[PDB]
Amino acid sequence: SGFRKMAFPSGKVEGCMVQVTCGTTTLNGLWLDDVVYCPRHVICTSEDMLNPNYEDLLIRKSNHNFLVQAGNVQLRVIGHSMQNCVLKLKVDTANPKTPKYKFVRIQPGQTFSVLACYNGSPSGVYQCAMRPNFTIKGSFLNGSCGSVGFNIDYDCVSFCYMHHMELPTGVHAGTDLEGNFYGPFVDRQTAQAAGTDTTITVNVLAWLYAAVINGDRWFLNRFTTTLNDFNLVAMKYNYEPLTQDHVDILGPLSAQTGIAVLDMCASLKELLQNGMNGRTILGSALLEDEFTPFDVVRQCSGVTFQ
Amino acid sequence: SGFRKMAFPSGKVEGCMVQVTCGTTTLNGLWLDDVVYCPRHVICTSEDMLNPNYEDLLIRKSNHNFLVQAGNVQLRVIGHSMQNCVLKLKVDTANPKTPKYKFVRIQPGQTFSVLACYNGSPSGVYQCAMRPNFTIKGSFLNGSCGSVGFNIDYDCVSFCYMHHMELPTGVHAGTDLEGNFYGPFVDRQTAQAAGTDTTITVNVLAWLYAAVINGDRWFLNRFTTTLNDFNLVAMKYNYEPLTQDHVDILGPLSAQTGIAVLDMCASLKELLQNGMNGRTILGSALLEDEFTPFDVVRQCSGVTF
Ligand SMILES: CC(C)(C)c1ccc(N(C(=O)c2c[nH]cn2)[C@@H](C(=O)NC2CCCCC2)c2cccnc2)cc1
Ligand SMILES: CC(C)(C)c1ccc(N(C(=O)c2c[nH]cn2)[C@@H](C(=O)NC2CCCCC2)c2cccnc2)cc1
Ligand SMILES: [Cl-]
Ligand SMILES: [Cl-]
Ligand code: NA
Ligand code: NA
Repeated sequence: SGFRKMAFPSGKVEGCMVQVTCGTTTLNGLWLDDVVYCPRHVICTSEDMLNPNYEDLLIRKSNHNFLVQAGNVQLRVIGHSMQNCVLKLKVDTANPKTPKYKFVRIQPGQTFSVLACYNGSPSGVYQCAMRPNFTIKGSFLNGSCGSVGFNIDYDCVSFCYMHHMELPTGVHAGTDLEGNFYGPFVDRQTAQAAGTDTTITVNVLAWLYAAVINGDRWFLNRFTTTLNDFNLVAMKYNYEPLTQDHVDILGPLSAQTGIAVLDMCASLKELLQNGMNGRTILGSALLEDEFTPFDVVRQCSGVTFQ
Repeated sequence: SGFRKMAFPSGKVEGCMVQVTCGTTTLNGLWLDDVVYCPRHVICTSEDMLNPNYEDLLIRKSNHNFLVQAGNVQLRVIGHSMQNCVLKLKVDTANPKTPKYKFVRIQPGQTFSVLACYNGSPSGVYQCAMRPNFTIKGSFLNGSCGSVGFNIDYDCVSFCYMHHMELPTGVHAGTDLEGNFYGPFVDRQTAQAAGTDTTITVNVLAWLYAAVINGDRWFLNRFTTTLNDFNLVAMKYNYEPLTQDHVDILGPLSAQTGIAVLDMCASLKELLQNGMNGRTILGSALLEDEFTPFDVVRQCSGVTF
């Protein structure tokens, strides 16, 4: 029973966090095998954050201009290369704590755990979603760059996010571990801003299913809806379109609870129309959209509380 | 910037989780040096569950009745004893991953991180608070028993909770690591219920300070109050009393923001008496009470371990 924002256990990632210093700048790096991955903006100068040319900045660096510290041990940089917006520092020692891992680029709506770090040391762990506008609503202070996001389904760490910068509304932008930004953002000081965000409809539906699994049905109704009429209504509340792929993804939760996906859509339509009238759903007074269908099946019982 | 429900990094605790099996029952244990700690109810059968005599059940057990697994390695049990509601299994190997640690008993209102585990394998981490009614609003399925709650200070893990059981409303009851229950609960199948709960006032105030630090200010106002008048309001709305010690624990946030505690208390008084008027605070339509003042300072200052 119960339902929490639940992160993956962070130990496998903790053993990979290092500190990277270049000049007066320090941030975090990810040490896997004999490579340390970090944001290439570690080599941006303080005097020109507006139009750095990273090829020209990097060719001027020697290996010893990069200080990498793993706990109390200095790691010797023996080569470097840039891939998109990530710097890859080759070090002379492989991380003996490297977990089984892969790099994955995720789609908006997907969730992951974030291990927030400063100076190479972990501060805390929390759950995030890739928003439809390709930002994440993180909790990150100065020097958090190079903190990573990940999932650990079946003992393999899937790294999906590396933190690079903060945007003017206080949300966050970054890259996959190949250095390609999520969204249109760039790793320099610009006027760039997050676009209008929307609600991740398929996740709200997943969380309503979680509420039913955990024994709450008050928000259901006697109605159904077509998929197109649902999207016409939901989009008026700045909800993302629900696709047939999303409907398919919700199939297992629908089967477990006996509530057809389009009947749950009718419930959501009515909740958007009416509000909660002083009630809560899984402890919340708003509709939660940062649990995926996969997340709900991971956390909830396989037996509905009828 | 940003503000999230944040847990401590769990790696130091992951290295301590093992599986403990007694008869047909499996649950989790905590392996520190050469002792595994787990709920004593592991030795209960379903028949015993209604009226277990744990003294007699334990004497009937021997070391071989306990199967302890750390990953794939069996740990040989060489002794067994009970401390209150916790079973201690002496094993022949000291856990080489044992962190610096303490056993600490926490107070209602204090928060901690939970490493939820099944079959000795860590599954997830989340943050929660000890409620005033000594339950926790966890997320736990069958077999979660023996999962632990903790805080970290520098390099030292302070273990404060071991999970034992689920109450009928779906909240959770357990012990400190010396096996003393939090709250008026017993480890057997009987009529037991969570008492009426209250809201943790000092934590709501800490969260309002966090909101101000993060630029949410609409609820600030020109008024101040006294502790006595506010505590009459608190009682009316089923909030915990605010003590002078709470005001002193909040002192920093008051200075940093320019809102005296009793200034902020006037904000909270008006929110209780009038609601939010369709607005939110830090992305919530409810007043959040599971961040302590220390949680707010730590997250807004970036403390590491
Ligand atoms: C060089 C470049 C690309 C302009 C840059 C500069 C600073 C940082 N930020 C570092 O804190 C930081 C950088 N190096 C070590 N720390 C912070 C950041 O984004 N402020 C932005 C302020 C508006 C203009 C763009 C930069 C930061 C704060 C909180 C959370 N996340 C990051 C990130 C990128
Ligand atoms: C023996 C005793 C004390 C009565 C007991 C029995 C079962 C368990 N529960 C185990 O899942 C469990 C036990 N041993 C292995 N798993 C679960 C539990 O509390 N159901 C209670 C149902 C009402 C009567 C008391 C037990 C559980 C579920 C979800 C989260 N937390 C725990 C806990 C305690
Ligand atoms: Cl994805
Ligand atoms: Cl007894
Ligand atoms: Na010990
Ligand atoms: Na005021």
